[PDB]
Amino acid sequence: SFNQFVDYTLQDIICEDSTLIEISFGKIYVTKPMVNESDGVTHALYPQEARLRNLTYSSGLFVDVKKKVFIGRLPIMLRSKNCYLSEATESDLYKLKECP
Amino acid sequence: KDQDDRDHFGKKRLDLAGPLLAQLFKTLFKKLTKDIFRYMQRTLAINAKTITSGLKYALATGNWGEQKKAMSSRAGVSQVLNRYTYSS
Amino acid sequence: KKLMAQIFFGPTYYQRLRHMVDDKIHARARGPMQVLTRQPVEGRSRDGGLRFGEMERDCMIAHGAASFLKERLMEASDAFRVHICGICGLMTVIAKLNHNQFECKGCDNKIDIYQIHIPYAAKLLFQELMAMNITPRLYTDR
Amino acid sequence: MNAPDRFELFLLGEGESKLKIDPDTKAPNAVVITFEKEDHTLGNLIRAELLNDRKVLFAAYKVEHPFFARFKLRIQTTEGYDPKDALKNACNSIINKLGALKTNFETEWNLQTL
Amino acid sequence: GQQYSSAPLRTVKEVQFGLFSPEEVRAISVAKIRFPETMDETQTRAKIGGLNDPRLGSIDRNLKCQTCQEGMNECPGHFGHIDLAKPVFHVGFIAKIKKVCECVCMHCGKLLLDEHNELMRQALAIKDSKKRFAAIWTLCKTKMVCGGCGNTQPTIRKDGLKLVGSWVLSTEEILNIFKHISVKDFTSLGFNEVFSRPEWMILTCLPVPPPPVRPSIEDDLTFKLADILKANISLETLEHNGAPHHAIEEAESLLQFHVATYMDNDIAGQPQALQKSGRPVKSIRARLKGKEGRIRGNLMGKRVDFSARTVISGDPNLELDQVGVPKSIAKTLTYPEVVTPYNIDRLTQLV
Amino acid sequence: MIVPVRCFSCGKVVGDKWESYLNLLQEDELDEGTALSRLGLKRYCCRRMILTHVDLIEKFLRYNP
Amino acid sequence: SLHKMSMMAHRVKVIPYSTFRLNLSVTSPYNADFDGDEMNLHVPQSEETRAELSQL
Amino acid sequence: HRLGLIPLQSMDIEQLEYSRDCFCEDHCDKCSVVLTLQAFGESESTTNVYSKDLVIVSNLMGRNIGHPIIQDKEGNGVLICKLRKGQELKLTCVAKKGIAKEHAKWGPAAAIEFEYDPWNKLKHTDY
Amino acid sequence: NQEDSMIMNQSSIDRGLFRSLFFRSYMDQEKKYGMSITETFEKPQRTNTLRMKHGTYDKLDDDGLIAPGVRVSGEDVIIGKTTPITAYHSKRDASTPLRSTENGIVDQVLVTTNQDGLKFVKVRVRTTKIPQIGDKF
Amino acid sequence: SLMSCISVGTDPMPIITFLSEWGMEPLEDYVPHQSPDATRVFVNGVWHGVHRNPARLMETLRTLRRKGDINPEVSMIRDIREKELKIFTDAGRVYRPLFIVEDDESLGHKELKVRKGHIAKLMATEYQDEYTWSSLLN
Amino acid sequence: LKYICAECSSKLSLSRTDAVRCKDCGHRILLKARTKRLVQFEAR
DNA sequence: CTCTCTCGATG
RNA sequence: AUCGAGAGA
Ligand SMILES: [Mg+2]
Ligand SMILES: [Zn+2]
Ligand SMILES: [Zn+2]
Ligand SMILES: [Zn+2]
Ligand SMILES: [Zn+2]
Ligand SMILES: [Zn+2]
Ligand SMILES: [Zn+2]
Repeated sequence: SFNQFVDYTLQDIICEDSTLIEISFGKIYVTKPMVNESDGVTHALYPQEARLRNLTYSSGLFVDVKKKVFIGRLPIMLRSKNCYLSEATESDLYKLKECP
Repeated sequence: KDQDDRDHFGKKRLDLAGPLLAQLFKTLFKKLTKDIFRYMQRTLAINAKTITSGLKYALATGNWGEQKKAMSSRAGVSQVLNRYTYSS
Repeated sequence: KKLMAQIFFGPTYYQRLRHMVDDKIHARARGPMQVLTRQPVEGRSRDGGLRFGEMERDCMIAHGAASFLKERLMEASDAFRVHICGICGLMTVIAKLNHNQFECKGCDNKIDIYQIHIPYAAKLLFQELMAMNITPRLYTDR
Repeated sequence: MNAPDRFELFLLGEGESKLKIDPDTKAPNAVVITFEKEDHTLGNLIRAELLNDRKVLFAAYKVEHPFFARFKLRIQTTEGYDPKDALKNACNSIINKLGALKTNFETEWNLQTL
Repeated sequence: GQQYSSAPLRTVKEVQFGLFSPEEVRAISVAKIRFPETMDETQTRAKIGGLNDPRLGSIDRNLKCQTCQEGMNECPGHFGHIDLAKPVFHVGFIAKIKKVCECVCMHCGKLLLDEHNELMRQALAIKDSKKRFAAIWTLCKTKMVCGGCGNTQPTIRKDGLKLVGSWVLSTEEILNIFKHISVKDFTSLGFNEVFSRPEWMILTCLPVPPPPVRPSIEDDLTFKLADILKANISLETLEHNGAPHHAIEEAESLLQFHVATYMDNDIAGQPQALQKSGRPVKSIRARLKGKEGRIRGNLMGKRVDFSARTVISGDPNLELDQVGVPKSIAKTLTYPEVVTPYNIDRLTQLV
Repeated sequence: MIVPVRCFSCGKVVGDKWESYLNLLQEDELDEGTALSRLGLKRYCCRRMILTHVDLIEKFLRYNP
Repeated sequence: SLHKMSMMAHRVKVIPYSTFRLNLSVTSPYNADFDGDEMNLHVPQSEETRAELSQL
Repeated sequence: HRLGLIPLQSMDIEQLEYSRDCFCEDHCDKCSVVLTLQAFGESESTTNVYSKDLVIVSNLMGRNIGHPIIQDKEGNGVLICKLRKGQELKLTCVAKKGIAKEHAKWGPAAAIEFEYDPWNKLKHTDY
Repeated sequence: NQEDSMIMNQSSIDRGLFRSLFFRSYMDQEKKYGMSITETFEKPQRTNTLRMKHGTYDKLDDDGLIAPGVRVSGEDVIIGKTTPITAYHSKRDASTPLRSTENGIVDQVLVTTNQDGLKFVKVRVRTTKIPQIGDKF
Repeated sequence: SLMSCISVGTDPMPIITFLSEWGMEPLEDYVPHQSPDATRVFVNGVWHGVHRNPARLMETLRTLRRKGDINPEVSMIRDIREKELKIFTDAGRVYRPLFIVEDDESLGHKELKVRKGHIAKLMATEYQDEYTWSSLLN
Repeated sequence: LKYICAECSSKLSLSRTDAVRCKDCGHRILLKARTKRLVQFEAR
């Protein structure tokens, strides 16, 4: 369901409904879960670090605008496509302090 | 032909994370493009906190549909993952 | 000595549930009250009391124990002393204690005053009814 | 939390005596003796050894509650026979039997292999 | 306990319910409520002379409280009062009032049928106030023309928080009407002499509940009273200064709205009047409605001291009328025992 | 977690028989029953104690902290 | 508390462990098992009220 | 808890004394036996910690006592713990004389088989 | 063992039957305000802090936390934090007490900044629970 | 239940195009009195017209789904005695996997399409860890 | 006092007015070190 | 119109 | 404390 939402539904929500008068919205880009610290340094966020530091495991959405831009952060379901843990092996999970 | 069975599971649907986040994101994004329309007509400075805080709020409280208590989805759509037993 | 009847005996997979006595056990003897109703707070973690509900009241009525019912609803909970004007019968009384100055702006009462014992929740109810344009006049005579 | 100390099963508390001999008011020439910090292991044996004495009319032990390690022993003997002497004879008999049993087990053990 | 009082200790024998006459309302009050400001005024930890006066009751763990002192534990609650720019309807009486206007014709102030009629003689024979009013209301609301003053009595219907007429009725108008029903007509339809009058159902000035009713950790009642005072000052401002025809009426309906929703928030009207946090707000009516209400939840049954609760277990060695009590609970729960010569030794040992 | 030191029921030591059990399973290629038998676990309570046990500490050691 | 037998006056026997121990034959009026059931206990504060409990 | 259940040599236990009876402070050599345990992950493989790794520190002064029973074939004994690579377990153990009635860890016996009258000639059992 | 209750072997209980570990985490955070007003983590003294707790603070360190390993019980103070609102008593107490009915040992203490740059702490306390009369099975 | 799954939802447009290009008369060109026994085809609750000779169409569609050309998630309901054909590409439909029973067995009768060879390949994949569930579905 | 990082074998001693992050790492997850005052255990 | 613990987000 | 959520018999 979540993969369906990311890989298809999101683009439909952005493109097929919104256009202003001009600025037309283009493709939507979903990053990997990151965090913009108070230090200013933005870095990759891993689930364990997210739960320990009471952070939000979310990626950033970036849309192309005509006549690119950050529009917000979408919470990522664990072991989904945009999650680091989906491609991770057992040893990788053990290293990431995530239970296999 | 007799009356339709309203308890028939085949004539029922289950909305998972997809459709829910889809409705919610549609709302928050329409709100965002509305706000952007306002900033445009006032005259790059796009309030990204709308979508972020919206999704985060609805995912935290379980109250689907931003901050409006007129919602009928107050039955806690999102809950804390029960971790007492693996089977749980 | 042997047992007459033989016993069904063997391995069985049992499981320990989350409900344990030392997390359930509770006892309070005069603890923290609330602010609005001045009644014992709610919860074991906050050292609260136990609700002597409507049905318990009904049971005590059925038994006939009146003084017990009064004790649960006064000394064991919110026992408040209020002053009542002998004229209108409201809690308008301004009781200046240690000077014996029982005033009442509205009826000019200084000598005909009364003192009753009621639950603080009853006082709250009466005050709220007064704030809702209703006069729960309390007379002390038939 | 409210669980009692384990050693309270065999260690006598503050002021608690081992035996409490009380004159029974029911039947004449009877006695109830309270054993502290002792369970069925002693009571059953003593009671069973008091039924061997043919000058003992009554003999019964009981543990009033499993929480507390103690048991009451009621003894009634014939007239001209103090029940304390019945208890003493029973105890001595037990000790003798156990001594002989120990000796026999030792001798039987010395005659073994592996 | 508390403290010695010179007043005798008496028992409540009767409870005479009634209405709050504006006269008695302003006579009872000990503080006028002009300023809508809560407590702080220009960076000052005190109380402005508007809302939450120290006369209503001090709230800072002080030893003083409106001359009488006695701290804040002995002091019950000292009521205030606020005068409305224009009279409004009491929501819980909207029906009843609307019925009275049908029992008495307009302008004049007299009952339609008298002893000259045959059915009215039978309707006014009932001693029970409720049955009397219920009997007369049905046999009087069909009258159109009329003692004299034969004015064609209009068809009054309910709409929101005002009343209309079919041949719109102002609140001041209905005040003037109910002011002229006199005494003899009051007894004919339930009301009382010096207790409850139809000219008191409408809210000229409304009482202000003391801080112990609406505490602070602010309370919703404080916010609603602030809204009422806001609409009141706004109405006065629109009245005294520039007063358009289709502007001050909206302020009147606004004050009426806030006052009506201050008491009852669950009405047939869709506007439930939310708050700043999106909360539907807690009205006085919601404070009393069970089972979590004040009556069923704090009076019919309430949490008590000297009580314990634990998981139960069976015990073959306990008597029928015995109960096993854990040692910790036994240490916790206590009993007050007065020192007597019979038990002074045992009590001394326990101490 | 780890192999329980002694049997809950009777009290016979079994914590010294875990690795031996594993070896009897993989080295000598025996079934669980015979492996439990050779270790002197005749009573089915101790037999249970070893057979029923799941060694979770081996998964626990996979972490670096 | 469905009927008056749901509230009955008992004699206290202080015992170890953290459980309200009651007699088996008192199970029926309370309508209770021991599969996790909890009960409440209230203590009188004067002579007249404990008299009310013991005599009624 | 696992250390508590470790079987120790209780041969001359009758010339050892209860700590509750000894006139010392806490414990001494006349009442208790102290044995240390120092383990540390050395190899890349899992470093097992057995009951043999327990080392008597207190003075036994002649009495056969304190020595952990090892009926193991490899001579290891009870498997106490398992260390990874850099994991360390440093502790000390004071063993005292006790009764199995106080705790089952002081149980000298396991299962005692017991049977009288195999033919039910006494009829103590209704089959 | 009547009416859905059971009798359990105490000896087996002693050997570790149905024993359990119970971890509990308390979380606290330093509050921030517009005028750079910030709550701090420390071990406050009774002469410099208002209100305070009835429990003892002696188990706290200089950083206002407990060292993992120290046994805690009753109403002990786990996290020491103060909030400022010359003059005597310039600090309000915002310390966190151990659960009134619970007890155990501080398993592990975690100190970490927040996403907004707020120093917050999670303290995990461990307690071994042994099957007792009244435990549900 | 253990094997129950929720329909993600797909595009019904190519199915519509297929239907129209496989002998489905448009609803705007439907004359009831000259073709009463015409099975009306529904897609996502929409009537896209009728279709004579429904059996061939149904077997074609079923074959395409079982092959993979049509998304296995998509449901296809053929109601004979009601003469209706309802195809659902709807999302939120709760479905479950089932063994397919066909009577294409010459030297036999109606048997399972899945055979012991398939099972052997499955357990071969299990022991090795190339023949998974998706292969069974395709 | 002193602390220890989470996902590495370090031994920071940074007291107050320091905290995050870690010496030669980059992660802000810091655990507190074990006390020196030993605690006994009734081996039961 | 419908006795408890609890959690977790909100002001 | 105010509203939702899980659970106990
Ligand atoms: Mg039950
Ligand atoms: Zn008066
Ligand atoms: Zn006062
Ligand atoms: Zn008239
Ligand atoms: Zn065994
Ligand atoms: Zn010693
Ligand atoms: Zn590091």
